Amino acid sequence: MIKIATRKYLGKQNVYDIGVERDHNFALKNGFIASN
Amino acid sequence: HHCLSYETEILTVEYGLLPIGKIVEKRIECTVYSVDNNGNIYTQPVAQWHDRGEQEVFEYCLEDGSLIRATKDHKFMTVDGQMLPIDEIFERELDLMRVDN
Repeated sequence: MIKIATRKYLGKQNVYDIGVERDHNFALKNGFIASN
Repeated sequence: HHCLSYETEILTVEYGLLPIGKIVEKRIECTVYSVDNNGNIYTQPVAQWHDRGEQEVFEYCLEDGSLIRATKDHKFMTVDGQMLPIDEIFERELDLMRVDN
């Protein structure tokens, strides 16, 4: 219903994670649910 | 480890949307929104913070213009409640879960 249209490589970047308990997921802007 | 770009915005109770880079770099104590396997939304604290160093990042752009910038192996929830790598959701043309908060 709302597909990922495109994929673009942005190079190597400093990246991050957070962790939560219970279901190990959290909501982003626009309503996506990301894993720990 | 698989991980999200600095600019990826997480919804918090205390501060509204904040970039994960700020949350982790400043180790911000805050409360986020999670979903259980029945689709119930609840709030819970951030329990840990991790800088994962430098990794390959891709930007995925949805039909509605929304963006996900992350490591390609980072998992996201689909409509049917699976947790799958974002690159696989792209390649297999799957439907991301979209919660309205």
